[PDB]
Amino acid sequence: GVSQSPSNKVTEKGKDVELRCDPISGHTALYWYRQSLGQGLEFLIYFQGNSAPDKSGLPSDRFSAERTGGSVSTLTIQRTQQEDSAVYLCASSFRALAADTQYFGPGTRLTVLEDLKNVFPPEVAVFEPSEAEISHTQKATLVCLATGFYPDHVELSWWVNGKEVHSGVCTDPQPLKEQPALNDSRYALSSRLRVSATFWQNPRNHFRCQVQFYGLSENDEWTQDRAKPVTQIVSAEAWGRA
Amino acid sequence: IVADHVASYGVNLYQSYGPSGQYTHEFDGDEQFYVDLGRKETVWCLPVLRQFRFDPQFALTNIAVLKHNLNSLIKRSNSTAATNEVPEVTVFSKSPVTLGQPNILICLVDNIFPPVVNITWLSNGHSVTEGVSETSFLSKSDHSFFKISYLTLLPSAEESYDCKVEHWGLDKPLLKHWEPE
Amino acid sequence: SPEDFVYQFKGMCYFTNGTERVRLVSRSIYNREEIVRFDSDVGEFRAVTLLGLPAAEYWNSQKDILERKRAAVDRVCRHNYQLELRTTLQRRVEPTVTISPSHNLLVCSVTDFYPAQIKVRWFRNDQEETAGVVSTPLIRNGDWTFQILVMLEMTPQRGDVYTCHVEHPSLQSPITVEWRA
Amino acid sequence: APQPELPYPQPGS
Amino acid sequence: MKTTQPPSMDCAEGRAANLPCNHSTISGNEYVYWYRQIHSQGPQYIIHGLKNNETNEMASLIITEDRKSSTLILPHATLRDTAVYYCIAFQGAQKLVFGQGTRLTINPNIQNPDPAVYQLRDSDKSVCLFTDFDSQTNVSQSKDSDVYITDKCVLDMRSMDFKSNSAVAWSNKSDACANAFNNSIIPEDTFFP
Ligand SMILES: *[C@@H]1O[C@H](CO)[C@@H](O)[C@H](O)[C@H]1NC(C)=O
Ligand SMILES: *[C@@H]1O[C@H](CO)[C@@H](O)[C@H](O)[C@H]1NC(C)=O
Repeated sequence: GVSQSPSNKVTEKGKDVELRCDPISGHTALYWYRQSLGQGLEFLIYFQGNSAPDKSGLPSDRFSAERTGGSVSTLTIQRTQQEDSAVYLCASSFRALAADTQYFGPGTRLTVLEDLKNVFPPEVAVFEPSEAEISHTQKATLVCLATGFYPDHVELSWWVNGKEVHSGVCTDPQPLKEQPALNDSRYALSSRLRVSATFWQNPRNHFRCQVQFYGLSENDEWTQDRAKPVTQIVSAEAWGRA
Repeated sequence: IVADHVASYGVNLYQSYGPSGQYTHEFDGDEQFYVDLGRKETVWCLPVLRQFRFDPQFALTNIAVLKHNLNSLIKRSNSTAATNEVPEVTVFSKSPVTLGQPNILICLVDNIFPPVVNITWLSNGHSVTEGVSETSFLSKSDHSFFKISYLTLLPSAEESYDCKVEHWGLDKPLLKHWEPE
Repeated sequence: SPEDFVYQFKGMCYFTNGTERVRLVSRSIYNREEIVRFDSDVGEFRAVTLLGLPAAEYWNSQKDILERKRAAVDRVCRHNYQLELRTTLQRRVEPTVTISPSHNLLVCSVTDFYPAQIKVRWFRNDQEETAGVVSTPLIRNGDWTFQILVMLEMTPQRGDVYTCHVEHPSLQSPITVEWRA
Repeated sequence: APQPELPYPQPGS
Repeated sequence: MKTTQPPSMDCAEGRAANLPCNHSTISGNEYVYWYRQIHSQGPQYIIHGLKNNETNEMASLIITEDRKSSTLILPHATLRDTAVYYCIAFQGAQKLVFGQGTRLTINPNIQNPDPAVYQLRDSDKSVCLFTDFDSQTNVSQSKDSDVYITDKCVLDMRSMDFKSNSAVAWSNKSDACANAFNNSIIPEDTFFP
């Protein structure tokens, strides 16, 4: 399928961003879209070969696309603004204007901020299953809570005994705003891992909650006395209790 | 092969020399229209067709594909080049020639391959510019082309014309002469 | 000595008995050689030349390409035919007939007519003349008009009336132009 | 109206 | 041609899910396209057709003889088929534009509910877990801004064939797993030890 890089990009206003798309092999038509929520699919530009027939649809002169290729495409937003924030989707068909199927990539979640003061990594905490739950239904649900993070660019995952698990896992599809009143409000996300009574009661079992945060890079300038809120993994581990 | 009417919707041409392309629609061997790729606009050749609209983006994306298809065949055929075919030049009048009455001179360049030619009107070595027009390259069943050039004239007994045709298939420019009689 | 590489794509529609029979033959050519083609009657891509075998194999493996090509007979041929029913196929340009001695020879100029269907008959005093007649082929002016010049080797006497009988679809009755010695 | 036939990409240059 | 679709639909897993779409103003050169979007990722192409009936390994597509109506059939609905479904009328000239779509929800077949609210300890402040409730019971948002209730999401223990519903609540106010979820509200069978 269609590839997109980077998956996420949290940046300060005025800094330039470069988005990349790798279309499906044999796809001469490449399309660039952006999508906000609550909102729909917004057309930016498209290519047929290495030339862009539809340059209109781009929000400003800051926005430009290239496909010298004419395979891989790059969209550049020089001097980024808050309003530029969205999921930037890329698509590809065999050919343009033939009503051919457009296959989309995974998108690039771009978030542009006024200042980096509001940016914070999450606080991960794993909660031991209730003994009342283990007594009543012989099942153990451990809750994970990632809190106080800004912006909402997080990937939650569960790892049992060093390897990732998906069975008996439920993660909130969207984080909630802690103070929905505040403009640059911090976010919170929860997840659940359900296992048997015996599996949790077994002390040779290690359950870790991994949270991939997307923030700053080494390139970006951090002035505050606080620790630089860089792109990082924040974990919370717990062991089986008898 | 055999039918009452034959149309091309359309004639997509692209070649390495220039490079250049040509998009046209033909109906019963006559040019319905052409898209000006540079100006990005549809030019109709029959006035009753001017009531219709043809999106030039079809022509441009079509040629963009043909540019891809050509480079693919250049590679696949270890650069098998086009063969320069000797064109056929014939000059005639649109209507019977009368010394008073105005007419048009038609210069037909047939068996054009590759489709790259210069068709100029001369009169005692000087070039005629005022009143000259041309068709696009019109397709043929053997995948060769033809082009026609029109020169408006006021027949006179002492004014003769030449049709200068420059094609790589010709060792020297072909000059087809027309004497008024 | 310039080297050229040419690629053509022709979307050809063949019509017979109005709307009764319709056929799409999409031809892909490199340079004067048709390599692959989509024929509405076969309903799939087929290689014409071993150069088009990779394209025929690729495009036939894509159901999406195959189904759009199969829909094109309705989308392009049948749809475009309905516009011609109101425009190009409604075009009738009545021929201009003229006799001028070129005498031992009489030339019947049948100029500026549309469509191509034409019959030109020579007559020397109501009897038809065939042996001493020679015609040009049907000439395409390229400006959506045809012309045909029909000569007759004559040897006139006092009392001879030479007549040129012309039939065309645009005419309610045939045109007869006379010439006298 | 008028509608065009469409050439497809040749594999793969 | 624009398409119309039911704003939302709740269908049970294990059975086919027929998603309708009306497009009375479809033109002869317009394809009926279906895409889906899982909260909130790249849109996924499912199927498309012109006049005929089409079958993918993902779905089936039935278009009426007049082409004014169409149905997308998810052969065997699963929890994964929960997404926003977009039925679009697409022709060459056009750009791809999504409507409002159908918010399809695939509900689990909870064989035996055991509604309960539990309290968990950080390996402060403790969390309230409202699990094993029925799919017909829907949870309401938190009123007070300093007590947080996460929307219900369905859990699947594949290795057990068992599925369960779960909502999570946590706060720092008057340290509360008793009167919590008073806005939803939990069934009378819900027990708190
Ligand atoms: C291509 O043609 C040249 C001669 O023009 C020849 O030397 C060469 O070996 C050919 N083969 C390939 C694959 O290039
Ligand atoms: C047409 O004329 C120009 C010079 O005026 C020349 O460069 C070009 O090669 C000519 N084309 C041909 C086919 O001879």
